[PDB]
Amino acid sequence: AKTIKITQTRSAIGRLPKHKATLLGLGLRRIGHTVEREDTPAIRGMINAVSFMVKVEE
Amino acid sequence: MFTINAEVRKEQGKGASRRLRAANKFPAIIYGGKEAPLAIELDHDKVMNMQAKAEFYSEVLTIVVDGKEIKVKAQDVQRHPYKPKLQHIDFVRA
Amino acid sequence: DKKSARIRRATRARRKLQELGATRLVVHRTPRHIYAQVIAPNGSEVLVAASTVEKAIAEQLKYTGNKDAAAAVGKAVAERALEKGIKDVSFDRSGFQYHGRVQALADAAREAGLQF
Amino acid sequence: TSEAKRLGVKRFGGESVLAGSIIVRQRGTKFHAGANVGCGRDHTLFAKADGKVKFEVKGPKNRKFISIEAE
RNA sequence: UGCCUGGCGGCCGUAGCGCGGUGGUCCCACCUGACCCCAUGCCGAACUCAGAAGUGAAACGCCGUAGCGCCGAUGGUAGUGUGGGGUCUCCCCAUGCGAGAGUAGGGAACUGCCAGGCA
RNA sequence: UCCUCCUAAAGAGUAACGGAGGAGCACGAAGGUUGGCUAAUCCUGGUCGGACAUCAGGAGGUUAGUGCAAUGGCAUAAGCC
RNA sequence: GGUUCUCCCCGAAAGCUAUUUAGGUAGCGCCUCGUGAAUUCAUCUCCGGGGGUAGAGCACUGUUUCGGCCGAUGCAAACUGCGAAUACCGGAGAAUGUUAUCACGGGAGACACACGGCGGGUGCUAACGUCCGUCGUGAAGAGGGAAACAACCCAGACCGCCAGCUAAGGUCCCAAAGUCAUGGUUAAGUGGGAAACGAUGUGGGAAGGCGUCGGCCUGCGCGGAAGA
Repeated sequence: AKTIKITQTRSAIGRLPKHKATLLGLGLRRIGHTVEREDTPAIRGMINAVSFMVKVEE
Repeated sequence: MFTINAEVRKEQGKGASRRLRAANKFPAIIYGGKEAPLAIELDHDKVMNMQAKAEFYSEVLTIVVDGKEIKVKAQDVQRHPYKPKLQHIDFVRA
Repeated sequence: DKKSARIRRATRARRKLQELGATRLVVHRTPRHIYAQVIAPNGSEVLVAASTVEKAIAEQLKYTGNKDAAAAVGKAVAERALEKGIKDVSFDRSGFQYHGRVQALADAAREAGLQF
Repeated sequence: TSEAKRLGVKRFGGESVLAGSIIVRQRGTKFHAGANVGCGRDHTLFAKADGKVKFEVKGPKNRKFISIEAE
């Protein structure tokens, strides 16, 4: 399906283990890092879970 | 008899409800019969003014949204525990 | 309260046989007629059923309900089971007492050569 | 004017519990054994054969039953 | 293949509670007596022996009564995970999940197999 | 030394001589199994009995009980001839 | 108390069960290296779960009150005819994660943690008092902001360049940036000290009164309001 760009905006220094695992799954390593991922329900769920620190090029 | 103006709902949820309350609007629901329920939005000031008359509980309400005539009756209303403001009303089509 | 008590008392064996999941032979007794049914473990199908009312076995019986009728029903059930291959079904008394017509029917069924 | 006992469900629905596994250890009888499930003296439910676990509601009283079905 | 009756399973208040009518064709029901197989913690109470000789009393199948009871929406309400803010004891903001009760609606259930009477 | 519900934020666990007592017994029958039975509670009738020393017609179906202080589930009673 | 040369990588805890024990003894929990093994494990989506916590209700166990224990209205830690979010177990699934998962062996290290956010107990529901379950920092994390300050906010420092951008915080100078605009509030330096009472101080808002006279709510100041 259509792919989207996901970019980190805020760090995960003080975030919960679940948030850290979500960031690791997204593959974002540093603030401002951008990755390309296919749009699927699981990706949408993860991005909604960590929406407070990730921007999406819808 | 009396003319009532409302807006068709587009967003559904507690977030939309809070948006309406902040913007001085409130949602309402009309049901009754095999037809599916309709959710509408109404201004708080107009409904507060209308509620003043004692004929509200005895008169059948007429709603005109997008040029459609809907006849309903006040099945139930929701009132805040201490704030004299209206937030939701359930109506049954007659 | 008679039929309810009978059903409740039969429910004991009814549930007990369920755990072992084996075909069951049940008997319904009435002065007018006697019925015998073979029920699979699932409990929704009957392998074979016989009734004293049917003329096929009531022709040689003076009355539908009696010891002779019970013996005839037992023999018919036994031979049908033998020709169908029931493989040694268990039996339930349906809350009755195993001293009269029930005992006669059981003895008649066992006479054919069953091992229940 | 002690040591707490370990209660609760150990294996839930969908677990491939094998023969001999205890499904739940409750004080009284919270659930009743159904098919291929045995009840101990101390009101403990255990499996009798390999299979998948399920919880069902049946009966006039609407009593909860624990059952095991072939996988 | 249609109506009625009995049994074997699922469903377990959309199957229940109260009221009126109908059911003896078949089936089911009251069992009279039992000194005989059987027995009463007294009682043939239940169970077992002979049916239409006596009837549908009570029980139970069906129709209506929506009176009581149940489920049941969309919607809203109370709450909460996550980040932030405030006057920080408590509340709000963007987003996700979403109470109970009640309203519209329903139903006097439905369904699979076997035996019998009327067609 | 050990149990009984909470605080203990709907898996388990999770505090301070925490809030609470009980057991350190008993039945060798109060154990096993077969048949049948299964209320409590209240109204109405009995010489007194009125509900309360016993019996039968009802309201109601697991509110009595299950050896124990307390606790959960229990009418398929896990009770009772 | 001391334990002396340098470099690279990895990288904890101050917790859980017993003690004629409370400073210790055993193991588990946490770390490192070597070998072996499954899409093993984490995240997110869907499916099957017991929930009995929040919310509600008095049908279940109790409680105050109403007409004279009967019926009802509200309430609950040893209350649920109902019932969340959230946590947890299993099955399937696109994708990422240097296998981050598990098994064995050697080596250890630690065994008075503090503070803060979230929901409570205790405490006089006075206390910057006390103990819990979870997350973050420090312990072992440099750097920027608030005056210094560790429990506050942003942000995990391989090295170097007289490069740009940005998070929190700011744009009158000290000290780098708006003496920028839009519609207002304040007359008191309130800002820059703090809650409970009252008020001919003021801007705004919904309703009164037979041209008329007054009531209610909201934002900012005042006497209580005092640190050597």
